[PDB]
Amino acid sequence: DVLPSLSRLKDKGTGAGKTREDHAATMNQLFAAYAQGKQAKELAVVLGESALSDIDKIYAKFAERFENEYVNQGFYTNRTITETLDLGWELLAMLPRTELKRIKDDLLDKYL
Amino acid sequence: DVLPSLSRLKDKGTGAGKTREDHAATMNQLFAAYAQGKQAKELAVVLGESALSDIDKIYAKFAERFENEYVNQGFYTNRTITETLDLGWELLAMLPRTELKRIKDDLLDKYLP
Amino acid sequence: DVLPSLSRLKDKGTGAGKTREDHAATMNQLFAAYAQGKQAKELAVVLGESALSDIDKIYAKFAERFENEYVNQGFYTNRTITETLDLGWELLAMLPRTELKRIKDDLLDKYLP
Amino acid sequence: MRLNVNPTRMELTRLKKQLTTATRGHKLLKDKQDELMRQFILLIRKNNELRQAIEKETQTAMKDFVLADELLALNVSISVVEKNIMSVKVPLMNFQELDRSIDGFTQLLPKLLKLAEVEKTCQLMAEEIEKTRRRVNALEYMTIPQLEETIYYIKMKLEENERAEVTRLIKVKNMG
Amino acid sequence: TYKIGVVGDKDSVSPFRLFGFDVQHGTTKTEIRKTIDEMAKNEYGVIYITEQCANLVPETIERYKGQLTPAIILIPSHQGTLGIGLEEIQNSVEKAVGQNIL
Amino acid sequence: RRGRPIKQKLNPDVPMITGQRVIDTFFPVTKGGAAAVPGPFGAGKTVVQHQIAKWSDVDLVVYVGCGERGNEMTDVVNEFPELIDPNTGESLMERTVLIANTSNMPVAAREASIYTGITIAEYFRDMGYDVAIMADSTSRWAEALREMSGRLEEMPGDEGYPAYLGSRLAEYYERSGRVIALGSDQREGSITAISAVSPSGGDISEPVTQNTLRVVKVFWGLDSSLAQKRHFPSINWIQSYSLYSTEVGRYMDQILQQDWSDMVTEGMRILQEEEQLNEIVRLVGIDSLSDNDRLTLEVAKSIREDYLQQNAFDDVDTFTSREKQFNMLKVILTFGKEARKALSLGAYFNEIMEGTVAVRERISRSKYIPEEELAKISSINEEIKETIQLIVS
Ligand SMILES: Nc1ncnc2c1ncn2[C@@H]1O[C@H](COP(=O)(O)OP(=O)(O)NP(=O)(O)O)[C@@H](O)[C@H]1O
Ligand SMILES: [Mg+2]
Repeated sequence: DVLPSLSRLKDKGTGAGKTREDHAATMNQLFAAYAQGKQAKELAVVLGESALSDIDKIYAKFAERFENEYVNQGFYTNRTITETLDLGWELLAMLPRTELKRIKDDLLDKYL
Repeated sequence: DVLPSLSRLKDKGTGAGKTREDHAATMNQLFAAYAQGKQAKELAVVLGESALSDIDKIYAKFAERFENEYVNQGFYTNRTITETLDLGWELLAMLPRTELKRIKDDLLDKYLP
Repeated sequence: DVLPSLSRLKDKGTGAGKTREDHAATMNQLFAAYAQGKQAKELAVVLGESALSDIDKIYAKFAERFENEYVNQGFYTNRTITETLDLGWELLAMLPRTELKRIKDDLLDKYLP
Repeated sequence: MRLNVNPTRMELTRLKKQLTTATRGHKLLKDKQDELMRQFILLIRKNNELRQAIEKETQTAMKDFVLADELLALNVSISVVEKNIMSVKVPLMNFQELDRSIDGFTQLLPKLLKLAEVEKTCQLMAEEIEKTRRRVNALEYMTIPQLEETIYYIKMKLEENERAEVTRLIKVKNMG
Repeated sequence: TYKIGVVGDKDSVSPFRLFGFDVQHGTTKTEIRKTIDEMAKNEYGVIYITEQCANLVPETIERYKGQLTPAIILIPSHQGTLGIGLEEIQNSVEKAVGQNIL
Repeated sequence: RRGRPIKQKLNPDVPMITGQRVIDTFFPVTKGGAAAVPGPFGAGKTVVQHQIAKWSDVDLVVYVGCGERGNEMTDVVNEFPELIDPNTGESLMERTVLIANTSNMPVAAREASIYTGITIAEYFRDMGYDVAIMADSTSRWAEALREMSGRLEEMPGDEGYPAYLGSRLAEYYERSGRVIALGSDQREGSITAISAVSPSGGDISEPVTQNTLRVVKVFWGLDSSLAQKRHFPSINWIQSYSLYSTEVGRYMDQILQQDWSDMVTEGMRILQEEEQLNEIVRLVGIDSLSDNDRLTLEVAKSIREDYLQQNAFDDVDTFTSREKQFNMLKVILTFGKEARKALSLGAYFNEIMEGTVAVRERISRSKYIPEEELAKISSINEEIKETIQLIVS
């Protein structure tokens, strides 16, 4: 569970020269979008299919894919940092550019 | 309160040749309907009868009849097991045949009015 | 908050010779009005303005002046018992005389503004 | 008034989760209640002008006829499609000397049906508002308080037990 | 496809007979409700009813508000209204909002 | 610490008359019975006990102020010599014994004070008398035990009380009761015990209350919510009980030659239905209720305000005789029945309310009607029957 998990020294180990320049920004974004996705899921149950914004339905689907494809890699799958980063972007690509507020446009244009 | 109550020696002491062949089936069935009916009855007290399903409305009326008629007999009332098993059926008949999953078709055909 | 508040021994320290003859009657009345007023506010919040009788609204307004003008005096304002009781009478004038049931006619005649 | 639960560490964790859920559900139920309400206001205004208009006109028709035999011895039924407003199930209703008085009635039918439809929709809309209000209220005034009060009680109890244990352990140790 | 029922005084409601509407003429509390509960049994879509007739039976009427069908709609007589239709809208709005918002 | 021996105990089956409508009607204590009043601070335990000491039809009263306020014992020594029985001109003090060990008095002597009182009560009981002993409050007695338990270095029980708390309590309540005394007369006597329990936070799951409820047959459960609303005695009519109710009912029917037990049952049924209905009114509002349901609330309100609530400090509200209680309850219950019938014929709730403003006001004043003129309560019945019947047009 990413939400209650935490690394206190992640910043010292990430970014340009160590992983890739887009590491931190995507982490912050995936973290939020997953939080939003889970909330959207709840809304679905309480207020029903109809009260959901189309932007909301996407977050729902995002949180579902995020658990099922990103977090669920299997106990014998070794992902390089680059594959992980690429998969995150792939997952973030479900959303509109308008929603990825915690990433500099500089990075949006480079990685989609 | 029948739900938390128990008897551990009921199997070998009931049934064909002891009470009647429908003892355990109806007993189990009644518990199922009562546990569910009791949950439905309490919701209805909180959220209104309208907040209940069509069939859970039936289960709730069942739990009223079960408590008020079946369990509530009075301290000077001696019911034969045959009277008790027969009353059990009259309550179970409140419910649709499809709900009565705990009773085999063989038994339903024979006893259910 | 005068509702959870209570002085158990209060009548040994009030009345003619001590405060004024109107003391206990005004107290019972202001209290009752404030309780009814507060209950009306509680109703407006839960169900809206519309759930209230015109009389409830009066009482609701009573509660509000009571809070803002009687209870709220400032931490540097000294009120003599005479100034306090007289102010009690003024808030009472808000209500129909017909409403002041805890106070007898003799007092109403002498004091009711 | 607190709920009938046993003061265990697991129960505390359960109720605390059940409470965070309850809180969030209450806000979402309030949000809906408010949405339905503003959607209700639009429709209830429609209903009102519509009902004022069709009351005045049906009244004139009826008065004309009366002011004018079993000539009325010699078919129209209606169709009901169903639609959704927010989450509420709502009806869609479609048709399926004295001659002057008879005609006025023919011209009412369309407006009478629209009213039937708008009045029902409002009625159904109003009921669902009450249904949501009751849930909001049952949460705000019963469920959330009980959770909150039971949670505080169990914290306290778990605390007394821990204190009781150290008292007994100190006495045990000193049998020596 | 659902049927239409009309309940009212002979004078005011008889012309509805021309459209194939099941027009009925109850005049006491017993007749109106007895005539409504069957109409609900035969899946009627709408039942129009006079305000004078409606005033006799608020208990039977409020029992169907929550149902999708039948819609029970209050109409005037030739004499007019008692103010019930408009007051029922009045009540329902104050109940929902804390009005009057109209 | 030793109980005075007797020939045998008898069933306590005659009701005591407290003059407190809620007590004598819905939760009666018999002579030789035991009742507890557990409740939060300011709820009204001390007042209920004072009332009983003042009005009950016993021969003698023993009042133990155990670990309570000094002023309260003072209040009794001043007020009681001035409270004069008019039929005989003797004051309450001529039939009272007071034992006082206040909260700042030696703690151990709280235990002493309980035993002194019960022993004295046994002694008069032995002579053939009906005695009532009030313990205010048995919780201070239990605290004394815990403090001594601590010094003794004993192994704690529940909440630090000693293991023998439950039996100490049970021993004391069993010294009460209806008995045939020793001697050739085989005279009979009784001790009726009324104890305050003062639970922390008002939590009755506390060991003192729990152990007490194990041996006493009457529970007068005081509610802080009622007290705040000024509804006194703040006896919670849903949670309270008297296990003497059935027997006292039989006894009352016969002495009154009236269906009293039925009236009581109908009253409790009404109050129980109001609790079911108020659960909804909190949720959705009074508007949702049917006319039948609307009335139940109004009848229940009458039982609560005109009957249940009693001002202990009002000269006439302070005691209500058995006959008067039967009359007040009849009137209240009658109005209910008559309306219920009016609703079923075809009349509506709102027309019944408006048509009966005056008779309802009359009903709400019965509690102040003088004991010498109960007939003014009685005539309310015909007024109810006639005014409702006019409305039915
Ligand atoms: N029966 C009654 N009638 C009228 N007023 C009452 C009654 N009982 C209590 N009160 C009022 O409420 C107060 C509380 O009564 P009191 O006897 O002090 O209760 P208590 O439960 O013994 N308090 P404590 O000893 O602190 O636990 C009294 O001062 C009166 O103001
Ligand atoms: Mg006290």
